[PDB]
Amino acid sequence: AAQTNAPWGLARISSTSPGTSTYYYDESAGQGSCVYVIDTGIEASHPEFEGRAQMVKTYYYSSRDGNGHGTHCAGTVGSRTYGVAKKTQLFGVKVLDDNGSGQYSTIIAGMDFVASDKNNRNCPKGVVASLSLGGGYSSSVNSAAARLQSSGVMVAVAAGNNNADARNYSPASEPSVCTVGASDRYDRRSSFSNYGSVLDIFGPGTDILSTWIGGSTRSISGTSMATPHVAGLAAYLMTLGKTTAASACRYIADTANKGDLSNIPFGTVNLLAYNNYQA
Ligand SMILES: [Ca+2]
Repeated sequence: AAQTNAPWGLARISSTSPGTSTYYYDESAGQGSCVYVIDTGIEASHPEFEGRAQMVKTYYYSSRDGNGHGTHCAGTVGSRTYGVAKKTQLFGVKVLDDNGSGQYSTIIAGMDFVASDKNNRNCPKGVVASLSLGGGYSSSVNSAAARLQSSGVMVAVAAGNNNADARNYSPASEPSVCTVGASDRYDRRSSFSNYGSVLDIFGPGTDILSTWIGGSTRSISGTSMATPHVAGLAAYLMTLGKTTAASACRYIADTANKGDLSNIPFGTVNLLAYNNYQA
């Protein structure tokens, strides 16, 4: 399949080179996989989701995304126009309030929720979780992300936006999950992206067009936007049978575009997520 005039980040994850605008992907498109978006919620009724999105848990008075961030992330995972895995099922877990913040105890509860709830969903090709959130180091938050990964979910987490070593942030610093940094359309590390030896991979994170609340769309930037590209890529690859939840981060790193990013500090991977699709 070929989607012309796609958002630059979609075009990038199916290209060996920057500067193209068509997204190429296998038509299976993540069908039979599931991605949990653990964030501010998802505006499920948005047509871009085509009935494939549903809120499954909230820790607040409503399950509505009153912020937009979670809807944007879900759109990069799996919206029809803006998504990597255009046929995946999307499950929203609202651990962040409408101001975009959440207590660590609530975030931990939401991770444990996903580890159990996947047994209530039909995801024959595999389960992914996209965590576009984080704060300072917490061994409890890292442990919860480790449990989620151990349960058989591919966990993708944002490196953080501090232009610093991700070792000091959670869940970014948990070794066993897939920690995602952000790049721009000219293959530079995004100025704000954290770095360090705990990073596994980079994805597109600067000026990312996706869905927003009120049935709308907008471009925004962050490692929060890079993470859902990797989560959607994992879902896509698991539907194709190329990898499993336990192996997907390593598979993505093995098949990544290698050595092509600029402003990568010494000791940080120079790997950019790539779907290796050959039509
Ligand atoms: Ca890792």
